[PDB]
Amino acid sequence: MPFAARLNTPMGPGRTVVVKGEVNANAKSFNVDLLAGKSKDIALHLNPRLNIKAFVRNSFLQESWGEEERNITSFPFSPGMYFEMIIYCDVREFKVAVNGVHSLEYKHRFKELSSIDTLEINGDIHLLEVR
Repeated sequence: MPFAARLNTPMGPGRTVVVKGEVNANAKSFNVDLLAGKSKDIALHLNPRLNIKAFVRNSFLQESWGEEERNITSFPFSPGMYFEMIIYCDVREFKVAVNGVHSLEYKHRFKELSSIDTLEINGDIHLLEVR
């Protein structure tokens, strides 16, 4: 990696993106982005930060970053360990779970969900599976 691939089916109410992998032993950060490849908009930007232990997420829309959402109930990533991330897309929001526990919801900023057709993953991670 960096991993950058086409979603074989674009996002919509009820669509899923599953990330399985291993956060590096000496990791500091990694990113999984849900892109609208046509305008280069990042509708969903999940950025777990191992060093400060914060799950950051934002949207990069019209060449400009929005307001940041950090609110978590627990930090589900730990260096040297395997994680599974399920990203579920609902009508009004994304729902993200990590390792069988609910992590966060994220209201849709990029409203035209069918235009989200790209997945990008980079950072201090070892990618096992994208589904």
